Amino acid sequence: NLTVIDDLWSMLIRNCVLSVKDLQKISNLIGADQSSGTIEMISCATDGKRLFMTYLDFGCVL
Amino acid sequence: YDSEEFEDVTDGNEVRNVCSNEERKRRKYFHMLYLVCLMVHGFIRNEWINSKRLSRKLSNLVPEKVFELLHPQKDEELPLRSTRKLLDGLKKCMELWQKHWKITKKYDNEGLYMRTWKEIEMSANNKRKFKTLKRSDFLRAVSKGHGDPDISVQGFVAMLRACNVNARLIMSCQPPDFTNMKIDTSLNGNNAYKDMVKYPIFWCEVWDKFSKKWITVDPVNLKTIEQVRLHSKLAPKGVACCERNMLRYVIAYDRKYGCRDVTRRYAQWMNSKVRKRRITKDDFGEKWFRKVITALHHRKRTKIDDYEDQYFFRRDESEGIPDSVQDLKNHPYYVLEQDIKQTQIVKPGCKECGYLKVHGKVGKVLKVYAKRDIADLKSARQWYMNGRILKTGSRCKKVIKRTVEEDERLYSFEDTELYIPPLASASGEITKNTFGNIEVFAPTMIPGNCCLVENPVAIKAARFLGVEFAPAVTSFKFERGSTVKPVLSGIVVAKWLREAIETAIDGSWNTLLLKLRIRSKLNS
Amino acid sequence: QFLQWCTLQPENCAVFTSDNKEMFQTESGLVVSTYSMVANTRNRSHDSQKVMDFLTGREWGFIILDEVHVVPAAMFRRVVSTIAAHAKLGLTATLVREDDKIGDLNFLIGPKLYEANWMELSQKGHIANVQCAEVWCPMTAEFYQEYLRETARKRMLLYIMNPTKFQACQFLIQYHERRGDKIIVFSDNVYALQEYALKMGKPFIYGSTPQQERMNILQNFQYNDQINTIFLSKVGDTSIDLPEATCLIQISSHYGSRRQEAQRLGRILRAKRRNDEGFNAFFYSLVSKDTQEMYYSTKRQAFLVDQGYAFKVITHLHGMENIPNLAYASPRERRELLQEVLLKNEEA
Amino acid sequence: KDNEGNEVVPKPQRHMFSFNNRTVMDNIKMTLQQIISRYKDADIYEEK
DNA sequence: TATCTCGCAATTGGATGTTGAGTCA
DNA sequence: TTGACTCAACATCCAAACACTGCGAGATA
Ligand SMILES: [Ca+2]
Ligand SMILES: [Ca+2]
Repeated sequence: NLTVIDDLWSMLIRNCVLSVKDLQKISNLIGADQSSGTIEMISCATDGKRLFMTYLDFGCVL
Repeated sequence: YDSEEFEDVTDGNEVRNVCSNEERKRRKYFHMLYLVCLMVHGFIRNEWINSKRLSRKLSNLVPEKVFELLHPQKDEELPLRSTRKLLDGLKKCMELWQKHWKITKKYDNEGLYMRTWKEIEMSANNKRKFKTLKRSDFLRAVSKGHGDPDISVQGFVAMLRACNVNARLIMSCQPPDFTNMKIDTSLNGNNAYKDMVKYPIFWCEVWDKFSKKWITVDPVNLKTIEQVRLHSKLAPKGVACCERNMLRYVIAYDRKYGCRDVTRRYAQWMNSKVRKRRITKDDFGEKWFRKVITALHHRKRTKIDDYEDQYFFRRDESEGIPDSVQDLKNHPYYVLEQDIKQTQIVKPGCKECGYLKVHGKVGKVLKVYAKRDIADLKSARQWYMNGRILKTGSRCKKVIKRTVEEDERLYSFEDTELYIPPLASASGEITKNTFGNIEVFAPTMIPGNCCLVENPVAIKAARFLGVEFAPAVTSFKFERGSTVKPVLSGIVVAKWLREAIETAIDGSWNTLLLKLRIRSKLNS
Repeated sequence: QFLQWCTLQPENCAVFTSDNKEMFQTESGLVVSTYSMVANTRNRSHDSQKVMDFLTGREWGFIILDEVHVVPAAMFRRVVSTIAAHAKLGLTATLVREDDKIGDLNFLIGPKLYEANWMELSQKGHIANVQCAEVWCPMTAEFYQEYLRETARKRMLLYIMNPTKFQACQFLIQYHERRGDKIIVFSDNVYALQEYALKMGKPFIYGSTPQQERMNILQNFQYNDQINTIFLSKVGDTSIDLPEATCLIQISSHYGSRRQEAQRLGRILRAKRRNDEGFNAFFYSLVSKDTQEMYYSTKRQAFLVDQGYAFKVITHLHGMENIPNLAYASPRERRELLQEVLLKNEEA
Repeated sequence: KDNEGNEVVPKPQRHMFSFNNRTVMDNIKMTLQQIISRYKDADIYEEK
């Protein structure tokens, strides 16, 4: 459901756009030795090019 | 610039011994590297020797009569007569090779004889112009008959191959001696060259199909042909000569780009003396050398290899026990009674396999045992450290002291059993020792339905997932003051949780999101 | 710091802590002890009790004391009665102390003989003329309205992180290297310290740093001349004071401990002695305007007037406008520092 | 100096002579080197 | 008188092998 | 010309688990 998807998309610490720092926080905490230049997923996720991932782009990545 | 061109012309008048361990390791590495390079040189030179352009020229050096002698008719009644004719051909080939070469050059600097560590150290100090030798140069030199003894013998092998005889190039590889731990490694200048060239680095082997043996041929230096049984005229003898010619890697290259370690033929004491001076003296160097050979051995095994291996096996059988105590230190097959470790026993029913007359004491004799007859024992704890427990009603074979003393019992491998740890529960719960850890010193010690995940954060991960695990004590760190410490290098979890854990330690978008989804369905 | 420079061999002076177990009741020679081990509630192990038993056993003919005022005199009197010594000694630090009870520790030990006349000591050549200065760096309108919206500690994160402070720090860093003077910066915050220590290329000694990397910088500071600007937290000042570096820069300052910063700054100036003709020991404080830290830093300079040290005010030195190497001078870097500080306030 | 004011000896002072005849070059070279040797003798005398 | 900080408490080794130098028979 | 000694200075192998946080010093608006 939409509620479930927003919850999945609302599992961070802001609630505003997924920022690089937010993705980094998640990837760092789940164990991920990822370079600052290892955005990859999030980087490619950026459809409109604003350097972040909004709800619609998150949905499309999933 | 101006002093570089215009030379200053003036009249300036003027009236223990063991290196560090770092040098030890540097010498071992440099020894390996150098050996490999030499063996590759022998391979490539053997290629050059196979050159067709050369063989069509050298073929014309061998009269028909001699070709027939090199390929005698098979003699049924008495194959030896054929061997005879073969040897006569090889001799005549050797004679006409002297006619062919004429000019022999001296080695510019020790040729490929062994160099000292000091020499290698100072070689980097001063650069030198080197006239390059390309394949074409080699061919031209061999055809004109001009060059040092190595190029000479190489040409000879090429001639024999031109005449379709199965002739090997033999190279006694002389890397620097990694056993020589001296700092100052100076050599006696008296008759240095003559002693260096007393025995050759390259020679030839020819297969005799009638007697089924390799015949040794040195047509340049010793100018002889021999059928080596136990003794070879080509192994260097005398302390002087063995300072630049230490026989330990005699390598054979054949028509078909084969590469075989043939030292056994030329070394009387392969197993006792030479082994000490070879990189193969320990398991790692053994595997390393086998890897190099294989890398240079570009053909399938033949029946000849089988024959030569039988020859080597007989040479091994008949080398026997060495004449001296030193040569039995770390011998691959034998041990002196007095060298049996406190933690070893003679296998039941076995005894000595020979004796040693001790040089220096009248009638003094030492008992020599085959190593195959010595069994290694360990205590119960030591076996647990190898993932083994004792069988029911096992009796110990030896009792030995320790420190504050203590009587430790020792058991044989046959008295021990493979330890099987209890399985994890359905939920994946591991059963752990008194400290709350699982001891995992051997793969055997992992539960059948579990896996070991080794990672600095595998614990933080398993705790974070709230899943069932057990910290893994994989070894013991020995540290300052007086106290041992367990090394908790990771986690034992059930198998079905491996990837969950790996995600936890490891963490695309979907993976990161799903782990978030799990973390939340788990916390609350 | 001194007793091996002094003639003392610590082979006999076993140090007892009730944790640093040492040789008691077997020390062939004199011992060095502490009030916490000698008589305090911090009797974690019976090593202290055994040391006291041995002290009772041997009639210790003399006692050396350092800063007993802090420790209450009750334990002092208890151990005086317990040990029954022959003589003692008080190396006091303050004229009036909390241990001036009815039974004065003077008549417990002895009369006064010398007074630590700091006007006699602090003027003949050791401090090399303290020059207390406070660099009045400007602040910004984006960090001020965000400063007023924060309170209860999470507000000092906007005060310390200022773009003009990096322009005043890299200017005073390049100013001291032209005069051939080493720099020994001090701070309070942990995080805000590593962010200013990593970008300037100045090794660091901070909390929970391994000692193999801690002593390597001291070998690159006392021998190598390439490291003339070190960054120390609170560990490298309460453990070893350096007699070099005649230029000190204070950046991160905590409230309340302005007298503890005065005890730390005073121990550096007392360590710097060689009696030079100039010997100008410069002290700077990068205080931003209209912040709650500069008004507490005036209490720190007020303690220095009580010590007799002269304090001057430096608004800006005419030379920072000609340094192109000042980071966060461009407004783009000031907005990038604003976003890095806004992420720091979201993490704290 | 060394371009700042600290003394150095980057190169030693020397004279550049060009020769055209071989006998005269041999003679002048041998004479000059002999003079250099005698000079070493005299300076050895003087340094004592 | 309530509040933080923050220190503090809890000198691998000993047995065994390798190396080169030297001495002896 | 051989090797078995001894000497001394290293090198190298091998044994094999306690916890972790409370608690008083100074200082504090
Ligand atoms: Ca966000
Ligand atoms: Ca976007």
